[PDB]
Amino acid sequence: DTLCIGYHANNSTDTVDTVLEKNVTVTHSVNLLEDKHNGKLCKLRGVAPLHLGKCNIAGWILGNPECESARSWSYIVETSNSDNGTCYPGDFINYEELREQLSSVS
Amino acid sequence: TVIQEPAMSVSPGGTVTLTCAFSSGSVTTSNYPSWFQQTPGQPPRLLIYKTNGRPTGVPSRVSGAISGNKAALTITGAQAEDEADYFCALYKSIANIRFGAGTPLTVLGQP
Amino acid sequence: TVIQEPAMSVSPGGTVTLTCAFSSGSVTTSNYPSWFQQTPGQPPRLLIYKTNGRPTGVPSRVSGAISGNKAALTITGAQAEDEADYFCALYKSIANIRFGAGTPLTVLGQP
Amino acid sequence: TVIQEPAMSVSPGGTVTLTCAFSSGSVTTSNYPSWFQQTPGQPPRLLIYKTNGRPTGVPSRVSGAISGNKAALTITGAQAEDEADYFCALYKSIANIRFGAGTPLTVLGQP
Amino acid sequence: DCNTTCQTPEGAINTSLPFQNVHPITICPKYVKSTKLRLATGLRNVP
Amino acid sequence: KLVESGGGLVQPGGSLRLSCVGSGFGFSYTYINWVRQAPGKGLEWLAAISSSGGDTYYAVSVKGRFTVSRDNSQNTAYLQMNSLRTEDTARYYCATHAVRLAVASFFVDPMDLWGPGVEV
Amino acid sequence: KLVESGGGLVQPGGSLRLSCVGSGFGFSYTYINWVRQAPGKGLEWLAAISSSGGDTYYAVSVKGRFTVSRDNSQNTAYLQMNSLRTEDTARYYCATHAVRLAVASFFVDPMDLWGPGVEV
Amino acid sequence: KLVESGGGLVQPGGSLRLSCVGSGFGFSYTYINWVRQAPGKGLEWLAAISSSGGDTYYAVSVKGRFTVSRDNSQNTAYLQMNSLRTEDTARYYCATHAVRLAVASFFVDPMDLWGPGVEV
Amino acid sequence: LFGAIAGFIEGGWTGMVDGWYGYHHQNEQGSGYAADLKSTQNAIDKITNKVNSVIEKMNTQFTAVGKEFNHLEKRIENLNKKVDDGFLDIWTYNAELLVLLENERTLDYHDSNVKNLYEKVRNQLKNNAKEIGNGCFEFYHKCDNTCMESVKNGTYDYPKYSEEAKLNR
Amino acid sequence: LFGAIAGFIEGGWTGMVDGWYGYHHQNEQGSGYAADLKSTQNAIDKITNKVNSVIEKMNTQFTAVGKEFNHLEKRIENLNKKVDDGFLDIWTYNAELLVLLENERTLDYHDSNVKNLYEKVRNQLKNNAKEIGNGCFEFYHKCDNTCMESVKNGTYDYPKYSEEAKLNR
Amino acid sequence: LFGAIAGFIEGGWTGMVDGWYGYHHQNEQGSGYAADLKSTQNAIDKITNKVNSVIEKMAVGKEFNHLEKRIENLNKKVDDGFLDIWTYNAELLVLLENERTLDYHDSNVKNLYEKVRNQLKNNAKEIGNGCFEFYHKCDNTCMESVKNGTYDYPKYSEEAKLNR
Repeated sequence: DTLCIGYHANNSTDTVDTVLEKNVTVTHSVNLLEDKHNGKLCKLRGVAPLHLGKCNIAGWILGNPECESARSWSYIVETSNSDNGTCYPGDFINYEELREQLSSVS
Repeated sequence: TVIQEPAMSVSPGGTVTLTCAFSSGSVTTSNYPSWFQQTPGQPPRLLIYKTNGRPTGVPSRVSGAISGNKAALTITGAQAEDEADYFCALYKSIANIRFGAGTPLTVLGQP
Repeated sequence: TVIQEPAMSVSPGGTVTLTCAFSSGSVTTSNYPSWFQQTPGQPPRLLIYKTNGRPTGVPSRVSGAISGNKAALTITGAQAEDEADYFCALYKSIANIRFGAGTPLTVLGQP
Repeated sequence: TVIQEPAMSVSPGGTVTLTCAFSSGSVTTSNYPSWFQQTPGQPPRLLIYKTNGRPTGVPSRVSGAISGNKAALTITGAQAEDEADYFCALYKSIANIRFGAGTPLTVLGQP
Repeated sequence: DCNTTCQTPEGAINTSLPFQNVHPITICPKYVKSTKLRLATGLRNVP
Repeated sequence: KLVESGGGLVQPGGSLRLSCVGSGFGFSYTYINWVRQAPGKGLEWLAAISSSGGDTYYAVSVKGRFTVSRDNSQNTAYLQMNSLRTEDTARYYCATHAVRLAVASFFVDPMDLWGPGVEV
Repeated sequence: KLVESGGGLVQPGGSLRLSCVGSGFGFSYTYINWVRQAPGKGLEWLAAISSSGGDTYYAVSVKGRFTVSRDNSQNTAYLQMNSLRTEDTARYYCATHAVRLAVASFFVDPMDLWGPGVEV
Repeated sequence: KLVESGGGLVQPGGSLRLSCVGSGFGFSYTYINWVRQAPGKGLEWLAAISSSGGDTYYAVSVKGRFTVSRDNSQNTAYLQMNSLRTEDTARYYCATHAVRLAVASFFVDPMDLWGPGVEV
Repeated sequence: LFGAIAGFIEGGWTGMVDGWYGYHHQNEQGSGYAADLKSTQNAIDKITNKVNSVIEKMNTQFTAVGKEFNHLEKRIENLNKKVDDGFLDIWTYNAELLVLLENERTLDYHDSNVKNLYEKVRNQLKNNAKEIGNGCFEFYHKCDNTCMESVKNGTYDYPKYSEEAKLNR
Repeated sequence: LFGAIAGFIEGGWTGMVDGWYGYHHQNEQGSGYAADLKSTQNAIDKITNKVNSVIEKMNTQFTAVGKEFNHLEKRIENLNKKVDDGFLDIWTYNAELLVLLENERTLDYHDSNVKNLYEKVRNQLKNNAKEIGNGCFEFYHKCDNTCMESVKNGTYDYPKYSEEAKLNR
Repeated sequence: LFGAIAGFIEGGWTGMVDGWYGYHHQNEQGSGYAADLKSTQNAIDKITNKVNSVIEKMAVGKEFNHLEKRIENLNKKVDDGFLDIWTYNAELLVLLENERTLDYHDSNVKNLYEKVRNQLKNNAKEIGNGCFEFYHKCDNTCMESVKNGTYDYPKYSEEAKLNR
């Protein structure tokens, strides 16, 4: 008649790193790091975002002819090809200040 | 294998005990008995896990224990919505879960 | 209870020893003897704690130890400002601290 | 003291074993044999440490082990660049490292 | 139409975990240059 | 919730694949159980797959004919049946222990979340 | 330092409350002892209270008649005498082990810091 | 690398100091061994010094006559010989275990990095 | 490191799939595995608390992380980049160190649990059982499933079997 | 976790008010409590050093936190707010994690102290005493207060009582 | 703390220079020291990894004129905060890591002791200072076997029985 104390093992290949030893296989593990996304811009707090397709903020706020196409927005989305802004050459004074101010508007 | 009662009946407002046992052996807490309920046309609903666990959304009337060499499910205050086929799941060893035949509870008290 | 000497005297420049004992039992380091000095009309001043502890501000002349079954306080080279009532505090068991009767030390050398 | 073979010779392509032992005692893995190769007029080069260690830059042909009460160095398939003096270093106790006499290895095959 | 919290220029993040490494710009789990942060919750697997 | 797919008619000796998809309960840290219920008979536990897919456990009556696989990226569990017989006509369920984050998933975890099931 | 208050005349059977206030030695991590000295006699330990007021220790001669309380926010220690007899004529002292930050306050802590005392 | 210095002619009964300087292998975490080889005779271990200089180990035949020191800031190890005899004519080597960062340096560490050596 | 996992006990059991720690019993009524319930439940609760603490201590601030500066504010842009890089490096270092230390201590905790279970069984059996050495206990007295359930539960009756065990010793 | 506080010793002693660890002795001369002075003093010193290490490692210099900006410096104001919020979050995380880890370390240290005291007493008494199980040792030989003081100090004389214990064992 | 170093073993061996932990044996063929190779090597590897991890886990200075004191103070605040955080992190890391290392070494010594104990069983008597005296005369082969981990208990059981 025999009684033996023992522990659990399984066919798990989860590896964790320890300060003394590297690549230690453990029975169970959790991941504290997120590396996935849906690859699509969608609504924060239900509020849809402002999408300036071919315009930057300067063109939209000045009324560029190619920006005629809007009450609340969670965030503003620009694009790498948003080149339609101040059509007539000149300096937009305190432009960065205006963008920082218009970032958060209800 | 798992042996259950062929069928049992109860009167409204009463208490009913359902027993689960082995063909050869003694049911203990190490066998992790589980009690399921299945109304016809619906997926089974777990009532008791590990002889004392009550999932959230299950009334305190349903209780479990280990009576002798069997696992016992006690339902106190039988109602009209407690007529179903109760199933018992027992874990033997080396990853073997076996379900019981199923005891259909008939609550008397209808025209 | 705590038993001390009724009274004793020393000559200036000499050494004096004072004993603290029990009515029934032995005084050990687990009894945590504490030696206090009181001049009349003043709050008592702790000289020794735990038979070997000297608070910062107490001269190195004062020393404590355990002799046989008693706690011993030794003053080597007494001055004239060492005339006071010396008290002994002993811890018995289950949070009981008992003080001694007190020994009035008379340093000789007065007209 | 450390005892080695007075001299040994080998033919090219063959295997050769060199033994290192004590004058009175047994060589074990706790004595840390170390094998050194010295060509004339050059500092010695370490081949094997702790009876199996191969430093980076040493061919896998040279290997070491413990045979009986001796430490053995085996060179498999000797070339003409494996003609040198081989030394054995053994640690006795209380920080005493002793070198062997040295065995000159003469690979045959010269006109 | 994906009403969700913690948008990034790449895409939305739907997690309760404290760390992420998709993008440092967020509108949110904290950003690290960790490639793997797995916390051991079980025994050392010995067969 | 759990949603099952697949299922239908099959010849006595063909093959069929069933899938079970979950949402909202950390699929990557749960055991998945496949159970069946024949019309006129009680539930019959069929198979189980571990969190990482390394441990697959089968019943005595279906050992060698059924295979269980898991795709944690898509949050899917697959049960493939080959050499199907006439006695294997039943409703098939996928069950699991729905927890937001499981630190220890064992084979004896209770079967809380049940899918509607498919027909075979 | 320690400063006491209360005390004065009392009838043989009345009640009296003494308060002891400290500053600069972490009152919340020290035992507080209440001692008394009769004129013409020696010191007589009366009571002790823990750092959190959960442990109260009394002498056999004053057990039941006296009560000890503590208020760490105000840095005050209170001794209340009820059934005041005649033998209870004495000068009362509050004592403690004054340290900056005590990591372990025990009942056997030495009595270093003594208050000037009150009369009863 | 390991570069030695000193060495030359000496009368029987004189003294001489040899130095060994290293670069690129964490000189402060390695044992330093001094060995000799007589012309036409085998190698003979002479002395060893620890990383901090606390431990110095000599051979029986050179005990008392040789002294070993270390300067970790300059990355130098010194061997000073007094009462030099006629039999002490040999080529002298400094050896060590060259590693980037030694967590533990022991007396039985292998002699990997050897200096060209000097003559006496 | 307590010396139980990868030590007195040389390996795990793939047949015990109901818990972390447990027992294997060999009687004349049959052989079997059975995980210890109290130890496994306590370990699960403690590890869940640890994971929840790690998750719910790193949670605060809406934040925007994204400012724009023109060609005449390069110093301010460099200051912003420095702030971002510093916060990033600090948080990466903290995350790595936290994971690395918590792994060592989880593993030590499991080792301690195994060792404590073995020592608990040792103290209860006393001299009624002999230690084989592989990590197990052979009984000097024949005792059935009730005895094994008692020793697993923690209510073994030493004087009940002491007389029978003394003869076989 | 060394398994003594809430282990083979099931609870603390409220009657022991003069120290952390210690002994309770019952002989013909009378029962009593007595804390072990060496271990208690060592523990107090080490814990005091721990608290001081936590406290006197958080020294900073004179700093003014609040800065004020006009309505044309919203970006610099937001940068300042980001700096303060990041430092706040980092320091809150550090403080909470430090306390959480050091509390475990302190509790495990106290467990280790109790366990080491028990093992020290066991290894001096050897077979002159029987281990009951609750952290208690019943002597096979009658021995007085000198005996108990010797075993508390660490100077127990095994050969002095070996012959007497052999008869009663 | 496992109570082995400065615990049951009251002191180290200066005559042992080939390893951290090991054995000292006295027999009829002579006494000697010998480090335990497996445990010492494992400890060295673990400590090397520990030290490498700390190292492997781990452009400034701007100028402002007299009218940018606020941005200068902000830069100073950033630098001081990062400095303080990193000093605190380094100090705490070293302080905790040193204790973990010392406790690891204590555990190693303790485990070596209990491994030898479990091998020997009742064939040897614990002196108490940290050593074992053999009830049976056994030579250098016996000592090498007990050091390796392949001691043959039934070989010497009968001989040790009548000496006990």
